[PDB]
Amino acid sequence: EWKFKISEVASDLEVPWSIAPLGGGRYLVTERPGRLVLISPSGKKLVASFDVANVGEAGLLGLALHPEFPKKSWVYLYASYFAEGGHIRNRVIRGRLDGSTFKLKEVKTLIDGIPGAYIHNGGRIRFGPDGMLYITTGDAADPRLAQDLSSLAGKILRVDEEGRPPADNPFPNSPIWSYGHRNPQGIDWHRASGVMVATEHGPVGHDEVNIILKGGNYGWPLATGKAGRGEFVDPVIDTGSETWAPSGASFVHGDMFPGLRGWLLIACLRGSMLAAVNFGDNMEVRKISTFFKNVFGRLRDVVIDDDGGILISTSNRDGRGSLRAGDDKILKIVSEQH
Ligand SMILES: O=C(O)c1cc(C(=O)O)c2c(n1)C(=O)C(=O)c1cc(C(=O)O)[nH]c1-2
Ligand SMILES: OC[C@H]1O[C@H](O[C@H]2O[C@H](CO)[C@@H](O)[C@H](O)[C@H]2O)[C@H](O)[C@@H](O)[C@@H]1O
Ligand SMILES: OC[C@H]1O[C@H](O[C@H]2O[C@H](CO)[C@@H](O)[C@H](O)[C@H]2O)[C@H](O)[C@@H](O)[C@@H]1O
Ligand SMILES: [Ca+2]
Repeated sequence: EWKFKISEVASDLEVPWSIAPLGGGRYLVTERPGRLVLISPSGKKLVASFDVANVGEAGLLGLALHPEFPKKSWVYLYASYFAEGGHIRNRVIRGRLDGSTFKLKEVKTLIDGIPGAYIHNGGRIRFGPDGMLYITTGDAADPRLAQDLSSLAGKILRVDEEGRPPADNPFPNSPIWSYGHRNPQGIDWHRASGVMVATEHGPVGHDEVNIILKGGNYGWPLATGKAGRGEFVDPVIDTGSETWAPSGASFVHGDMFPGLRGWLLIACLRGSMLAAVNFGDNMEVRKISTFFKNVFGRLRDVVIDDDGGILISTSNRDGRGSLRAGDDKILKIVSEQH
């Protein structure tokens, strides 16, 4: 049996989309309606507000700190907005966070006009081992765009700290890294092998975990789940007729849980659970375990804290689920002797 203690790190957030650990029990969090909050042991502080398209699954979403933070004080956000004609689109922005009087300054757009909708806006952003910013996007309710290399929809993007496609991107002067995605909301890198992983929502069933290769085509909408065809990279997990609704995902690392080292943690929305996936040598699926089924309701993000503790966000305030007192929250999971 797995043994642990869970505390509430913060509460009554509105759809806390993304958590970025600062160390010393401080955290930056986005709330989907358009705000970036600092969480401290002390209390809750509003860093920045944003006028976002706060409708359906759109709003203020991913959050990433520059790999050199706080020395290079750059903070990246992924945000929905109403474009010309009232259509929902998505952008990636960046500001300098003042390490004192925590305030955000010189916010500029890096990437504009990503397609968007009430559904399928992607949204997860994270720096990988190569120092590049990766960005997930959904098919914006328009599945064919996922196969279209002239479109930013249904992709995983990879750009530098400035939003530029690196010369070694797979496609000519293009931010695209991989394609054929429906609605990916989770990415991480295995801390030893550097293998990249991503989650995805499937059409009802067929939620996925994928190993992300440079220039890979993940099949949507020509294929869903394990299709067994040469032209599409298949998922390593395919939930079949079951629905997880996975978003955020992180590989476990650090001192806290040595026996979970290199397992993949996945927050599930409708699944209302934390999935844990054990990868063998050469990234074969050894085991999948399932935690907290229906105790907290909908879960959205999962990240490892500076000490190796597991941070989770709840998402019952999107009202696709029912509320617990003081939802939504950030929960921290530590080992028993802590
Ligand atoms: O089949 C389902 O029941 C189901 C549930 C959910 C959910 O729990 O919100 C999503 C999806 N599907 C889905 O396809 C999807 O792209 C999605 C995005 C989100 C989100 O909250 O950002 N939820 C869901
Ligand atoms: O994204 C690729 C292309 O998609 C559209 O074309 C497809 O859909 C049409 C129906 O709306 C058909 O007429 C067409 O034959 C399909 O290939 C779009 O019209 C194209 O411009 C895109 O390149
Ligand atoms: O045979 C159907 C599968 O084809 C591809 O997988 C093969 O090709 C890859 C590189 O060409 C190999 O790495 C892989 O191990 C082979 O199985 C495709 O990527 C799979 O999704 C298909 O199911
Ligand atoms: Ca797929």
